[PDB]
Amino acid sequence: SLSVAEKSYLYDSLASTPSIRPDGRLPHQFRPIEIFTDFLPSSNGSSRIIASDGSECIVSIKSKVVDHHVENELLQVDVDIAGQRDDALVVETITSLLNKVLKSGSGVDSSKLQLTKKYSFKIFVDVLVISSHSHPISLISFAIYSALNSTYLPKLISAFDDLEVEELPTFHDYDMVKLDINPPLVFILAVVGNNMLLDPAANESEVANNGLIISWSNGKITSPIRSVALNDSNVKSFKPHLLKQGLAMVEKYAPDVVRSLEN
Amino acid sequence: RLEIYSPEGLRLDGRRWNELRRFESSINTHPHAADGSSYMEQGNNKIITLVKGPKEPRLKSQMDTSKALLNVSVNITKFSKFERSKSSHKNERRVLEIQTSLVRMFEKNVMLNIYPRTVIDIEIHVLEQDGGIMGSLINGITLALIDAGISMFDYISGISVGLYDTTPLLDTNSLEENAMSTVTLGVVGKSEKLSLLLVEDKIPLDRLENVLAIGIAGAHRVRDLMDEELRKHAQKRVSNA
Amino acid sequence: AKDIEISASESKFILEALRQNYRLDGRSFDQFRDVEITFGKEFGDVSVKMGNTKVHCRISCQIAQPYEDRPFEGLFVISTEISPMAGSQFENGNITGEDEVLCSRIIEKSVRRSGALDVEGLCIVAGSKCWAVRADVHFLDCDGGFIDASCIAVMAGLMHFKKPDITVHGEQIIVHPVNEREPVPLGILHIPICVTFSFFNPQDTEENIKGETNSEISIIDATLKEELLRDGVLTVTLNKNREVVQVSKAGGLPMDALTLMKCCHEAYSIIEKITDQILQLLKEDSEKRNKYAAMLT
Amino acid sequence: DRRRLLGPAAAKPMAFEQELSLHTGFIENCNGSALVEARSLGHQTSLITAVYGPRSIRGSFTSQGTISIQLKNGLLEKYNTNELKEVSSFLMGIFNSVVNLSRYPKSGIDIFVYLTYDKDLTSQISSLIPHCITSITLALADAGIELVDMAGAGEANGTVVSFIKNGEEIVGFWKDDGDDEDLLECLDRCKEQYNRYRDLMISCLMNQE
Amino acid sequence: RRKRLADGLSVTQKVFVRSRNGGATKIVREHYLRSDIPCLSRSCTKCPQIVVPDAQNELPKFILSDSPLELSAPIGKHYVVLDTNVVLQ
Amino acid sequence: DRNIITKSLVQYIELLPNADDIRDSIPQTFPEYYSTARVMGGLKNGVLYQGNIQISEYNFLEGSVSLPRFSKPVLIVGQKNLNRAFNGDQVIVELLPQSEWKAISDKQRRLLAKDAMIAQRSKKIQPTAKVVYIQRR
Repeated sequence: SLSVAEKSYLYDSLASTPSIRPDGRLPHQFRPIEIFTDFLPSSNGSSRIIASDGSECIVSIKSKVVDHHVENELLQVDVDIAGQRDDALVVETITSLLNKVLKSGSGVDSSKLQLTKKYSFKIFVDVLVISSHSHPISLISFAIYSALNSTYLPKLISAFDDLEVEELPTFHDYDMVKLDINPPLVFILAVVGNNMLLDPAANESEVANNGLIISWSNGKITSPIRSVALNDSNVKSFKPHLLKQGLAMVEKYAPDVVRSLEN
Repeated sequence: RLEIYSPEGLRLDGRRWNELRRFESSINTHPHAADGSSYMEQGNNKIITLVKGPKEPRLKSQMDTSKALLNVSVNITKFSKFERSKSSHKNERRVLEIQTSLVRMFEKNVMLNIYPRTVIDIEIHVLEQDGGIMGSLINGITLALIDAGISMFDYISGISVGLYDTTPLLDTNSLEENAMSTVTLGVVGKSEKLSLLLVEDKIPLDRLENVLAIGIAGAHRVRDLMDEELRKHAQKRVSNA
Repeated sequence: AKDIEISASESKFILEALRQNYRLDGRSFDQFRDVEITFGKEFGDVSVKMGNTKVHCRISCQIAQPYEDRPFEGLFVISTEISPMAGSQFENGNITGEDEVLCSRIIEKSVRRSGALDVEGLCIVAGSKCWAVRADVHFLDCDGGFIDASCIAVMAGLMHFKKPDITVHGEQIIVHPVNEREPVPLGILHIPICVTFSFFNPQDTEENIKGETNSEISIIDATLKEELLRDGVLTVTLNKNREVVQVSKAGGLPMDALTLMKCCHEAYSIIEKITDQILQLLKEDSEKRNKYAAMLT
Repeated sequence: DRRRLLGPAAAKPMAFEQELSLHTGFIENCNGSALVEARSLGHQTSLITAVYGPRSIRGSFTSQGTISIQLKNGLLEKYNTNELKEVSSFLMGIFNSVVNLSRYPKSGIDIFVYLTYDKDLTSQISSLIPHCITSITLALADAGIELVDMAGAGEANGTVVSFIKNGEEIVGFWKDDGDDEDLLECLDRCKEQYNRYRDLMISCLMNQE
Repeated sequence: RRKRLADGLSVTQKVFVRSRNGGATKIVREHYLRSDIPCLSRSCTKCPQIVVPDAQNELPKFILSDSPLELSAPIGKHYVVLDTNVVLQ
Repeated sequence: DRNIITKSLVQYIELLPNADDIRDSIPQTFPEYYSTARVMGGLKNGVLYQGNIQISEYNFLEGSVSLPRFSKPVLIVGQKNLNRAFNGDQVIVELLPQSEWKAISDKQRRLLAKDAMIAQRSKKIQPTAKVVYIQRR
């Protein structure tokens, strides 16, 4: 909650040439984060992200063996946000977007989940947001990206061709195989006048004119793209040249973010 | 068909009949999200507790002019066991029973009458679960409440005891809880008075006092560990600041 | 309003009478109320009276399908919904409140989880057809102790019920009319009975927590006036084989463990007498029905 | 279900360019309504929308109005809850930019859309978005709610774009699947559809007085 | 990675995969390591100083003989430790 | 199998003073049995069947196995069709083609099982089987 004078001051600062952010960041600069992985021994993979303003997210990865003819989608995401109802609009919108970005053909290599000519692994992604102060789409995306690159799966040791004669799948009791799937990343941008901002803060979201959601995968922009309202009292229309600017910005500065999440 | 208690006096994980599991706790883990917080590890259990308040009530209906209102919320995740849960546990009768039991336990211990016209909220997240979860919940709530600087009379400690034929076993895990009946206790301070007593399966009438005594001694040891951790944290906090 | 108001004079008077070993209705601290049980015309229709508390129960069954996970068992469910008939302090639809949830859980653990009913005898065809049994409890008038009255009523109704005889004819089944082939009863493995205790503090909280003496007070089967002023409550379920079916003390006033064991030992003498009374009443009802049927020949 | 008659538990379900027409104000117990009906070679759609408000709202004082949008199936249940709610959120984002919400303190506006008819005469929910926008605009104008401009939309190869100010501004952008390098063509095609829809909407408002 | 807890008592982790009828599940267990396991030999004089009673308060008994069977040179006075296949067959 | 004084069972026995009294107690083309995974897969799909086997002393080249899905026992005929099996063993059987009944895919074997079920009632041709796995001995 901000007053009229605060909002006017902040908007005058942000919508200037050059733009002035309240903490002095550059238009493309991110804030520091802390990453932990592999701290839930009962899961195939896990991660925890802590933001500088107190935001925190926890991700768990679990698997199951299914018949990949009856089963159509091998990736499923479930989202829980503390303080919100299970049928809240924002929760279901985020769930839908995250299931769309990890669909079968999106840049996610689902051929690595196949065991035997009949069966496959199905991956369950569980997300729990402990504390948040703005739209937590990119934080959840970063946590999912971190957790999926440190996941291990059971190793099959019982035949591969079972079209004619089928045997129950059987797995080695100690060894596991690292999953080398290619996960995407999701970015959120803010529109303040004629400027574009990367990784906006809570107070910057209260004065923004509009927002954009852009997906990224292995060097290219990916299909799920949306316009989103970050507030309800200042949302307005924008000219078409700001969309191209945002796409170019994501294309230019995405590779640096990838190197920050390595290991 | 397994050797729950071997003729040599050893359990399946290598413990003896009167030994606790590994006990680790942390205080002030979420400074930016709550007034008081704690992180509890008891064996393979992992619990996060947050305490918010005392603060202004959300609605004018939930206001009391003589004392504060206390609320407890418990969230059990779908990935807390080996097998993923099919549906949510938010509105089950078991969870509501747990929340009511915790509220009624801690109503008598917290001095709610010195915070009129306020509300205190407790939110709990269970990440991993390996038996004896109620005692862990009690211990986490106690630690988080003390970390928030809220007045109370004494500690409350939780413990679980299983009865295997004629042998009492202290601080059981998931394997033992699926093969015998268990008792859960809540003990106040260093006395013999019980705040909670919970028996859910059959137990012979002439075998309950011994179980109660064993559990009381175990809870005293648990209280000692919690007090030592709290004193160490306070010493570190005051030494430099 | 929906709030029951108690003045300071009434609270002081009742507590001071408890200090002098007095109860308003003239019972002693360890005396249980008298129980009256009446059977209706149909099987499974029972009325239970405990002083001023009145409870009614009904048992019924029908054909259903077994669960996929458990294809060798039938279905059993218990419903206890309260209405403003028993008192204007009760809401019509309220199954989430604290006391209702606690009562439902205690009854479920005492009856259905303990395996007092043989659900494997409810299976007709393994994996496809079974019996589904219901117990409906109606609360008519509240003077305290719904849990004990409900437990007694449910057990008596289950022991009074009879279901129609059936036969398997190839793929389908035939349900015979009652006037043809003599309906059959259910199998009962044990008879659990609940007892409730109430605790009062005649001192302050400091004496209860840091004091050396243990001067707390315990009474059995409190009335409505008594249970509105209590500090704690305990429920214990037992059977005649000296088994503790369940124990529930969910917070409240802290109590010394020896006193709790003494309460558990006092409950057994009551449950024995209650079990004998129920068995005798059932036997007398059966004899009356047989005599009338013989006289109607 | 204690409130519905759903029948026996063991039963199983049986297993086996565009020309428009616009009309407003035909529902008696609401404030505004519209009927949109579009036909082409290989598709046919009918829609009904209704507006309730401004009305009283529960809670504390608010200085500006609040908008709620509800989408419902019709005849055939062809969509599930999650996608309908996502489309509702997108529409609410669009219409928070065109309604003069500062004019309606401590009040609410509720909008209902019924998906009556949709038949294939010869990626499926995206092509339905423009007609929803047209219907909501018409119903809001019929009910007498203040709008800064007339909002329309167009669809081209899985991309939906909504325009105001004669196609010089964007109030909504949606993109699923499709080609990654096709952005200018989609914008041109969507704007071309938007201009025709805007002409038809203005004619409908001006004629049916 | 093991941790020393209180009295020379350490704990580790035990992870394996269970194969049911078509399913794969990983199991995590905790594993405690002690330092009071007696050799149970009647000739020993330092193990009887580390034993503790059981739940029924009974001390362990020492069984193995102090003068076992003597073979020829160069072994003499031996004990026998068995193997899985020898026991099974 | 293959410091520490390591000796095999034979080597250790010869060191004993009474080796000659206990040395005789030392522990001493049929088709191969199917693998456990193969047997379990066949059992789950309904291809393979399990039951007791009874063999009489008058004829050692024939046996009978009772199966829940069949009204009458299935015959097993042959010195090779009967694997190395004793009386009262728990075995796993597999049906034989109609061209071998007494006077390579799961769907075909289900069809064969249906044929055997429909031929048991009246047709005077007895379906035959063979042993591919020993469950208990």
